[PDB]
Amino acid sequence: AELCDDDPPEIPHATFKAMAYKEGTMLNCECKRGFRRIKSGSLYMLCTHSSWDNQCQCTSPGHCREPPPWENEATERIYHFVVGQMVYYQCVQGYRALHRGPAESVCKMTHGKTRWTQPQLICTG
Amino acid sequence: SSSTKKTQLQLEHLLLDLQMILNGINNYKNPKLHLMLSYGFYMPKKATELKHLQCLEEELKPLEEVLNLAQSKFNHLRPRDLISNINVIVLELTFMCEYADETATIVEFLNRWITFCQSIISTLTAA
Repeated sequence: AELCDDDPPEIPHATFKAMAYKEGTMLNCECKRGFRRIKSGSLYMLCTHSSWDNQCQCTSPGHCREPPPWENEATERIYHFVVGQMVYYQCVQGYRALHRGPAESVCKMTHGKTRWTQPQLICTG
Repeated sequence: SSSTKKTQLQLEHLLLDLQMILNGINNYKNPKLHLMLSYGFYMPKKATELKHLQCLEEELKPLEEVLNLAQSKFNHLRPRDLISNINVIVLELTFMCEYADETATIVEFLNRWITFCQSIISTLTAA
């Protein structure tokens, strides 16, 4: 139920996806270049014997599962994660990883403070 | 006459109801504030008369979606309560709304409509 105040760390030339979206995880409603969500539209969708609720619109297993897409959504999905969410990093195309340490991060709370375990990865080409 | 004074009462109430929300989110002891500010709200093309409140009304649903982000309780009061009280006051003050070209931060939105309420209150008490 507890959300990371912060987003997961960025790696140069790497993308962090997820395998299980924990009950609590929310997904921004973000439209393509040139598109604006409807007026009085949802800013984001949310997860809730447990599935999502709300839907996006644009105009010029203990967890929920990868939501289906919507018309004219921006290519790049955007989530925010509750604690215990593992987010897995992968390198871009044209690059290659070295994993000089673990290639994942975890929303953790320590004495009341949300943090992401620093992943250890970088990509050459 | 009397109509104007009852109107500026309703404005005072709407205005404090907004004042408290935006103090409760524009505080440093709010962690999630950044995550809120990340969302953009459609802004009125201009707000000078009461009908323009439609625009505010329209953004009311996204706005509560922002407040539900904070999961403690600076106030301690279902966000639906504030939002619905404010909605009722808005209806007590049906029309077509044109927005600004660009969206803006939750802070920016609320500054705008708070300034608007105090604007209109100062306006009426003339004569």
